[PDB]
Amino acid sequence: DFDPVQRYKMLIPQLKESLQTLMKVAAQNLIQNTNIDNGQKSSDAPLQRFDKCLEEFYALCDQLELCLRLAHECLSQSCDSAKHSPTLVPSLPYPQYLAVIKAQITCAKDIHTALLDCANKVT
Amino acid sequence: QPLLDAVLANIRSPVFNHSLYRTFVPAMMAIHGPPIVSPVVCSRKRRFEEDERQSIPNVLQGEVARLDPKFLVNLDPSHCSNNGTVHLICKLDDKDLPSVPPLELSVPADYPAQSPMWIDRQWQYDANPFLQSVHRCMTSRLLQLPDKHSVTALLNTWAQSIHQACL
Amino acid sequence: EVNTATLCRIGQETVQDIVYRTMEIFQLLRNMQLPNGVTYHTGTYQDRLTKLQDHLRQLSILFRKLRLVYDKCNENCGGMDPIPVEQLIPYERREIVEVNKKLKQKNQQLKQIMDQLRNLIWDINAMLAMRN
Amino acid sequence: VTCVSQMPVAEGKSLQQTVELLTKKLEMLGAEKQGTFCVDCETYHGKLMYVMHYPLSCFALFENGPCLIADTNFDVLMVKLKGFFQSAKASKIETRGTRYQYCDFLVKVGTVTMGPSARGISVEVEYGDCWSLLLEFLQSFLGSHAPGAPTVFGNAVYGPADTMIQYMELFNKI
Amino acid sequence: GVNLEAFSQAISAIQALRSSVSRVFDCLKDGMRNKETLEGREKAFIANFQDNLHSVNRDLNELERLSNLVGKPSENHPLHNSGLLSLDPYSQLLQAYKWSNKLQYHAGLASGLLNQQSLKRSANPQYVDDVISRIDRMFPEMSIHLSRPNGTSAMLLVTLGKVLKVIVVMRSLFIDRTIVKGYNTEDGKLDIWSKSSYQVFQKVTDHATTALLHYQLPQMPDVVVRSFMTWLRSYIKLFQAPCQRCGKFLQDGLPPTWRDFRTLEA
Repeated sequence: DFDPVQRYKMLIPQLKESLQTLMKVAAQNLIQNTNIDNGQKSSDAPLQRFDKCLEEFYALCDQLELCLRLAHECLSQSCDSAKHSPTLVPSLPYPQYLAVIKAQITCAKDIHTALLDCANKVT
Repeated sequence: QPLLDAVLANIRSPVFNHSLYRTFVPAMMAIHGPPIVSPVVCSRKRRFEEDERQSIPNVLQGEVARLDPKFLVNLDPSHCSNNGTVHLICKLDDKDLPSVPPLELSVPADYPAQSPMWIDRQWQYDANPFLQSVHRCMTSRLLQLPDKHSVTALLNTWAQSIHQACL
Repeated sequence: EVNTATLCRIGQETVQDIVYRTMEIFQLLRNMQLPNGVTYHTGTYQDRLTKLQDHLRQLSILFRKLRLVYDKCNENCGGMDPIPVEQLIPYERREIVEVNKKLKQKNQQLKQIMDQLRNLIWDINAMLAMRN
Repeated sequence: VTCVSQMPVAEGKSLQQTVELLTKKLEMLGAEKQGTFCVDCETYHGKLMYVMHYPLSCFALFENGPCLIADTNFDVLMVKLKGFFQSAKASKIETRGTRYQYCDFLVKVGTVTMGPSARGISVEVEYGDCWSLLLEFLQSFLGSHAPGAPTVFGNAVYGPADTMIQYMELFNKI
Repeated sequence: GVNLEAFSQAISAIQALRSSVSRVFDCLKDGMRNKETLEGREKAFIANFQDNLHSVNRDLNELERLSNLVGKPSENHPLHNSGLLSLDPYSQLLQAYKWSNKLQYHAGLASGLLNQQSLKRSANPQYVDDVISRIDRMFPEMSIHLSRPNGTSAMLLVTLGKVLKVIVVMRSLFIDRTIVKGYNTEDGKLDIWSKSSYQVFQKVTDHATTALLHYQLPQMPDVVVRSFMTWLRSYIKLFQAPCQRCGKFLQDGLPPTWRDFRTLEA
């Protein structure tokens, strides 16, 4: 069971080192390409794919972005729950909390319908 | 940290800046697929025809447009068309007492000078004693004006000296 | 019973009231928290709901009257329709003036009466200054 | 309330000359005449014989000294316990000077008590920490002096007598 | 919970890192368009590395790190997912939360920019006052109290940190006639009118009267008294004087514009 902060902390150094490695291999591919094209063939060695490098870099970047976004969403959820409901859970009777949530939803829907009828009357 | 790409770009002396194309664009177009990142047509003529060709440098035009309507500037014999660009023949048509029109010939818009030149003054000022006092006051004021300017400073100082030296 | 200038003034006051009611409905919407927050379960909730309901009904009536007065001002273009004095801004009535003079005289009399009243009020305030 | 006070021991010209120079600098600052609350500094001791006065004087025996009674009550207690105390025989000195209230800030110049002493500059705060205006005035008033730093800024609420005892502790300095 | 802002900043930072990587690799995919004197545009490449140095800005997130590590399994949220599987219509609660937050911020910005009023004029309760006073007394280090010794008007006193207590007589609203007194107070048997000061606290009272005449609103006395209480509480320090030195005059206190500075500066 890994945590968002833990996964972020373990992914950041992997991301940095992957960036370093991909930049090194890109520079190697570039100098090899120039030596074979501009000058004479001197780098008699096979280079790397060079596609997997930045591909996995972008993959880890997307992973980090989405997990940090999930953590932000969780914090926002907690904040909005604490603002729209008191901190009470098994203390508060669960059916009463469900009824209160249903009434809150109905009240919000009523306010929205009132504003919509208002806008329509403005039309 | 990755100075390797820096030293490689330093190495990129030869004129064939097309190997980097085959080196980079395959994967770029593979993982990123905007083949048309700007399909909007771009075809405009940069310079067809744009010139005034019908008046003086418009700098002095925009300057003189700001001055008070009590100053009436006209056109003298044609000797300040483009380079000199200014023949400040002005009349102080207002409620105050009138006087002799100033000359105030400034220089090209670079402004390494000012307007006051006072050619027709030799007989216009020494004849009338009061106008002579006006000229004395105007000279004393202009000499105390650090780097006066084309129209605003000169005409303002001239008007204030003309309507201060009444006494 | 033309009341045309008064009608235009009423229309101006009505659009000003529309703007003020917009400000008011925004100020009353900003303080509409969660229903089951602490104690305002339905009481103040439904109270402000009915309040904004009356607000919107009044605003709709105001828009109706604004449309009506605009149509009346448009149809009022009878005789001297162009009237170019707008861009040309400058740079019996005896009975009305006499009624105005009598009204101002009665107003001056009532002003002296109010002066005596406020003098007595300041005196009473002075007495209270002496109180314990 | 209880503001800082120090004594820059100047030399070169004279003691009275330095006092006159400080007074002239204060007057140039705008020191208004506010009398002369000459605060003495007498010693008999670990009690004391503090006679500094601020329209009331008291001696701080210890724990900064209660000395909450009027000067007459303290003098009566002293004369009653004549010898019953352990503090008659030491040198009884008396410092003097003038007190000027510039603007909501009183400055007093404690002169030489027995003759060998400095001129302590004492200021008085309004409410009291609160060293911003204090330092801004001290730097504009004198030079490399007026360190102060009494038993203040510890929070027992703006104790003046403890500061006065600290100032009188300068007896052994000369 | 400001850590949400920190996480959003981190998201923006990593997205900027990705964008900078894309931009520098795209710039490397092009050469000198038209230099004709020197290919100095390669220096922009180095400048692009500066944007890659902005990756170290994401390292700044390690300072903002450790934002949330607790229990509280999603804060009383799971009702149908972790509860009744048939209860699928849950997300309506989150929808309402977002709707309410959006409405709140919208109306807040609207009221903030609606200061440009357009109403020319208006032409064609002691229990409530005590309740408003008690509600305003709810801020820390702002112990206030009232007694109403004389008259139906309100007699309110405030004591924040020092002996600089202030009295303000009210008429159920728009409390005028302010009197501040530093270190004595309620002489005789009730509030007094000595108004003695040190030529500076009297200036403070003048400032308070100026604010009262300035912060007077046509209606809604709640916002009026709230602004009044905030304006008075802003005096809790009296230790800094920008725009000048700390000794411009007898004392440097005038925060009328939500910031204290040197006095005699209008």
